[PDB]
Amino acid sequence: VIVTRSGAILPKPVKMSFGLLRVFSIVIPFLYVGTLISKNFAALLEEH
Amino acid sequence: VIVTRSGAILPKPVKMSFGLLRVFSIVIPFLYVGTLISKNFAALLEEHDIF
Amino acid sequence: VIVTRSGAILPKPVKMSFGLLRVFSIVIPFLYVGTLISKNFAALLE
Amino acid sequence: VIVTRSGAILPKPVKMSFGLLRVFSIVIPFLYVGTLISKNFAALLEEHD
Amino acid sequence: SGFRDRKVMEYENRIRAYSTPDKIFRYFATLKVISEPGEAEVFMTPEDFVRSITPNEKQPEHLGLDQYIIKRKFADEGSIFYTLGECGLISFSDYIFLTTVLSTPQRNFEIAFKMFDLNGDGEVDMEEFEQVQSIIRSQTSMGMRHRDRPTTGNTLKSGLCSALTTYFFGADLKGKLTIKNFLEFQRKLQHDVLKLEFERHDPVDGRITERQFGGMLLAYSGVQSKKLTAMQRQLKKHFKEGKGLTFQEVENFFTFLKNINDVDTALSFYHMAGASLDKVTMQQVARTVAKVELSDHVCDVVFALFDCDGNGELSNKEFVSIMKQRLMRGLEKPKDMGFTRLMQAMWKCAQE
Amino acid sequence: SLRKQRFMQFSSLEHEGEYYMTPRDFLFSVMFEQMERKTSVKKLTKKDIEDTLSGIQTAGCGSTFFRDLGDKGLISYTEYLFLLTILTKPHSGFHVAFKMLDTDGNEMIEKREFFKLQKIISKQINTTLQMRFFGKRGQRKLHYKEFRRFMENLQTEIQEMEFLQFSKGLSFMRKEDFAEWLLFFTNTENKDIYWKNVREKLSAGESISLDEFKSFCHFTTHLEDFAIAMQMFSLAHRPVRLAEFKRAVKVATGQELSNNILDTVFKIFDLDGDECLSHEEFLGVLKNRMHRGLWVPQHQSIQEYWKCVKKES
Amino acid sequence: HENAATLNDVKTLVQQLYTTLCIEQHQLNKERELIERLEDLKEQLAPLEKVRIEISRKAEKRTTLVLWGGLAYMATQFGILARLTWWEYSWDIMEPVTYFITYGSAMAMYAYFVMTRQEYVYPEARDRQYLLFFHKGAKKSRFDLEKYNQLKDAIAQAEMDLKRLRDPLQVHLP
Amino acid sequence: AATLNDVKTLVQQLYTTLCIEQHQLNKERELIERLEDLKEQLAPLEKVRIEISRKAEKRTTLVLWGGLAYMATQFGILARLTWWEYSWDIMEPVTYFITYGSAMAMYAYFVMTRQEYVYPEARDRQYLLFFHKGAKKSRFDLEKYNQLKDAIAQAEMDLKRLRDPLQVHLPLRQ
Amino acid sequence: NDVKTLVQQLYTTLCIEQHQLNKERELIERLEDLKEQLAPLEKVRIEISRKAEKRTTLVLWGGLAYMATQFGILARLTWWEYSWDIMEPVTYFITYGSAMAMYAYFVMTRQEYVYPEARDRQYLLFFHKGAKKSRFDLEKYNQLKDAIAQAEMDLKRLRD
Amino acid sequence: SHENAATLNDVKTLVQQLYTTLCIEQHQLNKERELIERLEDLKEQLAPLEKVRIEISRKAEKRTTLVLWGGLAYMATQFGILARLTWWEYSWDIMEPVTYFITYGSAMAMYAYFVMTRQEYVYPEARDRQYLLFFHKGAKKSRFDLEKYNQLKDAIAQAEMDLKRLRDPLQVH
Repeated sequence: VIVTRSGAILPKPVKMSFGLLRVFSIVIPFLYVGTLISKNFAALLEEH
Repeated sequence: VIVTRSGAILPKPVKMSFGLLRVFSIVIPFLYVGTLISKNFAALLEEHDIF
Repeated sequence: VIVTRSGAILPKPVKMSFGLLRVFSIVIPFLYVGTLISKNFAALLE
Repeated sequence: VIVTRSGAILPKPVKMSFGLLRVFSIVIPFLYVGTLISKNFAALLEEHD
Repeated sequence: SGFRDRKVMEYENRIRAYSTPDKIFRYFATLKVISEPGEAEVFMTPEDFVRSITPNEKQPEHLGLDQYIIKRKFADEGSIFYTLGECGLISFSDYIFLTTVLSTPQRNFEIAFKMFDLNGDGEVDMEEFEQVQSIIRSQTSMGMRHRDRPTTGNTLKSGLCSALTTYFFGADLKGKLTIKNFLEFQRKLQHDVLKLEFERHDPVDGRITERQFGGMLLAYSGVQSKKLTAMQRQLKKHFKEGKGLTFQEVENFFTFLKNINDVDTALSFYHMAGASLDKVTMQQVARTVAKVELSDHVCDVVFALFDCDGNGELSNKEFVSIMKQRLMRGLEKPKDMGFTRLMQAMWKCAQE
Repeated sequence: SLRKQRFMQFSSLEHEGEYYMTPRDFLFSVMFEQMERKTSVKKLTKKDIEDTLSGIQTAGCGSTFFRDLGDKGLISYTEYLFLLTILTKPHSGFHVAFKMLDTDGNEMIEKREFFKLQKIISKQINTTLQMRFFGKRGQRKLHYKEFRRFMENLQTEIQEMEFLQFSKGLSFMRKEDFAEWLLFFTNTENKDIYWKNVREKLSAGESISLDEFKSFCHFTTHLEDFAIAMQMFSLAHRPVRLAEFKRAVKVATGQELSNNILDTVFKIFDLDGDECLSHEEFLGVLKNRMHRGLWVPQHQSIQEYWKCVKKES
Repeated sequence: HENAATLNDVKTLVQQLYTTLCIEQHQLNKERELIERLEDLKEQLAPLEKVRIEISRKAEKRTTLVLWGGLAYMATQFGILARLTWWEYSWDIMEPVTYFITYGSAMAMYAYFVMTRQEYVYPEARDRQYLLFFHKGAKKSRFDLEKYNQLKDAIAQAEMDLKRLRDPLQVHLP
Repeated sequence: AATLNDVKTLVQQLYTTLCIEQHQLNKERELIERLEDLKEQLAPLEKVRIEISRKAEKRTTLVLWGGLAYMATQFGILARLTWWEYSWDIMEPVTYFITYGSAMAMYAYFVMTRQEYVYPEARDRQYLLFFHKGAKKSRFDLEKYNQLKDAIAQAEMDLKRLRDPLQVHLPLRQ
Repeated sequence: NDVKTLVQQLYTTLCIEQHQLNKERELIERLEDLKEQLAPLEKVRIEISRKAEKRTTLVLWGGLAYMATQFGILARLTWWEYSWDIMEPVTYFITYGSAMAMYAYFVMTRQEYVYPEARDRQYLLFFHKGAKKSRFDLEKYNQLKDAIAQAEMDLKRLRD
Repeated sequence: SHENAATLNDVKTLVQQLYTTLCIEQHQLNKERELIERLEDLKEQLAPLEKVRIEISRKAEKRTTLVLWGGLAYMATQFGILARLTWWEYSWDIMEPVTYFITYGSAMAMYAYFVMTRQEYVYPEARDRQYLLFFHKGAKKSRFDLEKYNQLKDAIAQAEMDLKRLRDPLQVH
């Protein structure tokens, strides 16, 4: 809800400091590592 | 939800009389009619076909 | 819930005026534009 | 949430003891009797009919 | 016809041009022989093969993607497909090989053979004919779109089919295949496929009506009904609307067509040499560059759908562009996404 | 462009206003393509016509008859463009051109059809090559095999007359100036990197014969085929050492180059240890050797790279 | 001591007041009064609780109808996609059309959230739908819902007041 | 009269202020005892419920497992029938009409019993069904238990409400 | 001791009858000046709470148009240009790609992504970011709104 | 008196003596003073049991906001694996079953979570449970006697609810 019970306006929500930086810098270096872990897996799968 | 504020068991929740039959009388015939409507639509998309 | 604790039936819920047309006329002219952004994409990818 | 309205820490939640063993054991045979009933079924659909 | 006759044929094309060749094989394949102690392989009669190439051809109504005629003959003895399998039944490992040979320039085999060529030049034994076959396959469209799927059995870890390994390398599996008789084998194929595609028109007395030949010429394009109706007008103008064409008549035009990389030069010259293109022009050039004699009737129907709209002036840049894509059948396309071959292509030139 | 300009840069010999050409400065433009053009203006009248055409009726083999005719003969602006194709265009089109414009099955043309023939190959007043090909009044025709054998003569003349230019005026040239001739159209960045490895491991060995050098100039006529061979060696992962490189030039030419030249081209391009030639651009320096192009400027590259992907992909 | 002297004095004086002023009987009659204004009030809506109880079953007979007309429709779609698939157009021709009505729903369960600012979940979705079928009927019968909706607030407020006057812990009517 | 009705309330507010301070000690005399016979009366009645709520509680702990075994078997007959017997392109139809078969059962359950079918609430509902049926068979007198279980808390909420007026001397909060 | 307590209780009832009869006439004169310290301040908030509504009612619509173009981008690729076998693996890595945004949104704001909640929280972020630009004191405002609740919660607690 | 005239005017002034000759105004100002003293020392026993809890609720908070990320890395490395193994390492149809039996393999792992904790798996109320689990796992380690803290926190909450209630502007105290 927007307003509180009395009628006042709720406080500004706290956005995470440097949010998208933390997001796009833990999804990108773990999306690449998610690729490199697969390349050297299939290329190892055809051996055995 | 098992017991109320004061430890008294909640009343037995009311079921639907002929519950598992009211549903089959509305899911079975409309499951069939679900087929019959496509048949007589694709089939009647040939004789009266324009484009 | 239909009624409040006192038994008073809740007020009428408000509907958006022409609320069906105000969405069925924002998806149509934005579904077609969904093609041009793709029809000119493949014609660039060829 | 985490603290009651008074400000006290909520009591420790209770983890069903041996929760994972209780859970793997009910989903290994059930998954396994899953294949075993599909193997012995396709062999009955194509030959005996 | 708004039914599973057009909405399916237009699905056939989208499966003939973007789906993995494993799906293309087991869709068009109809026979599934199990004449074994319990094994099961899936073949395709030679007629299905040519259907697996030409667009706008509908699979029989019932034997679709996994409806097969289970067995427990097909191609003529002289037909090339008899050297395959048992009678004419193409296996999978052969169909994928049989389609690298159909759509590969003759130069590539001249080079592939003459580069591995263990001792000499032009001859290769079997184990050298697996690298060569695998290399040329690793460049064609159906070669980079084929990850082996053992789940459905359609794998390609088998050697050559071995009903033709002997046709190539003798019974002892020791003969060195010269490059000369191979490029003869390939021509024996492309002429055999062109026959099957021809018989798939119901030739009355070995004659194919003029309109059915036009459709046979433009089949590897989009929709061009307006063009076949254009020549439909000239059917009354030239009065040859009841003559038709024979198989030897059409075949010459496709032997002429194999030299399109030069007829493009010839026609462009005549265009800028101050000469108007007509029957007497192309009739002559077919004799001087391709050395093959074309009949007037073939040179009648070509201008009937390729001229400047009713004047016999063959529109070169329209003619060569279509014949370029019909000579090599519709299997030179990338048959895949255009992203990676563009993104990495953008990196290399945009950086400078 | 530059073809009209570059021809006018050297056009010292003008007659009746129209800029003409003698093989001397004509060769100067094509032999080394940098002569610091100082062509003055001189007008040669009909008196030069009689002397030059008489020069045609004296003597000359393919190698000499264009060379000795320096400051002599006659070449127009159009014939320069036609001759340009002899160096910057494959000899395949000339075949289909003759057997389509000849007298319908002779591969020979008279004086007339040649006038159109010049304009034809351009898109794709009696001059010397005219009387060289026909009679004094157009008595004989122009047989294709006689023109086919003719362009091969000029094809060898251009190489030899510039061979000695890089061969210190001697029939021989060490491997050093060969590299100078090899990468005479190189970049600035990678040039020294070659010269660096040229400096250290390339010993001052023997020279190369005149004929064998031209064999390499014959090898650079079918390099397109050679692009495939090395490309196919990339797929079947294998080095490009002499054993296979010899196999590569074997099919890329039909002939077989000698080992001496193959040793040099290795040592100039064995930037990895004589197993990994720079085949991705080793043929690049061969293909940009005589291309008459330039590098796209960066701000134009901001626009033309949109055309890069359209053809490069 | 001396405090209890005056303490017993104020005790015995007000005791007379509690007796000579009939306080024990005074507070009793006004409690009798509000327990009477709760009867003429409970009688006041009685002519409405016999009418609203008619609306709240008609508007309930229709809400339980649309509920079925949402399971029938959900079934008659399962009947199309299963007969247009196995003895019609092959399954692989429908898989691109059976996904554009799965993503077609997750776009019609959002256009409903914009059309009425509450996410689409079943329990409340019938409630909002019940109230609409109510007021539409409550508008045709023309009964003063405003009064009823306010009247039934006084009953629940007066009775809560009465049950506080008779608190067995804070005696007011001994 | 207006001059005397208020003072009648005033002296009423006075007499109670002279009486209630000990009237609590009169109340807590028995309210701590009425809360004590209910306990010794509940203990024999509640020893049954602590059993009924276990033989109808392990009956719903294995519906949780049985609900998971089915969810694993329906994953084991699809992992063999996809990589071993058939191919995925022929099993994709079935494993879509299952995904759509549930979305027509998670909705029937709504119209069958007016809930949402979230896990933590559908367990207790299927527990109460197990409980009352287990109370009816065992001749349990449920109406007496739960009615007795609130009066034993009504007294508890009355005692605590009476403590602070006697320990910290604050007015009754009602 | 204990006697001091009861006399305290019976003194209030002899004085509070004039206390409650006073606070009724005192709350009014104390509540009304707020209702005049509020109206000129309310007229600003009633406008920022509307120019921060339009900014969050075209994010609602805009969030639906994106669900329409992304439905027209794929209804054209799948059928006209490309096939379904080449367009399916990309219409899964977004049905799973978004299931990675609805979780990256949670960890970004500690609140699960639900349409009503994620609409209100967006509105609030537009209000304060908009209230900071018109520069009307939000601290005094909300402390004049709760102060009214005080002067109203008790005037209803004065039935007697 | 026969009315409010005298008898009430007696008792309303008779009470005045007890209010003044007993110094009852010091009783209120002290019965209210005792509470503040009773509340001040409470906020004094809590201060040592708060600087150590505020350490736990930060160690057990970082160790929770790390599992939150450690679930987003998974949902990324489980997206780089499939984006590679489906375009140019395998086909798409070799990787459709394997990518569906995890879409279904989760609707069995987020149900086995329900059975395992009697709770429902939604992000907001499944995070704190793991935060609330990391607290006591730290509390049992540092043995800061949560049993007193959580209880003593109720006293300060209760011994203040009446203080702010004793000063009610309506009643007199």
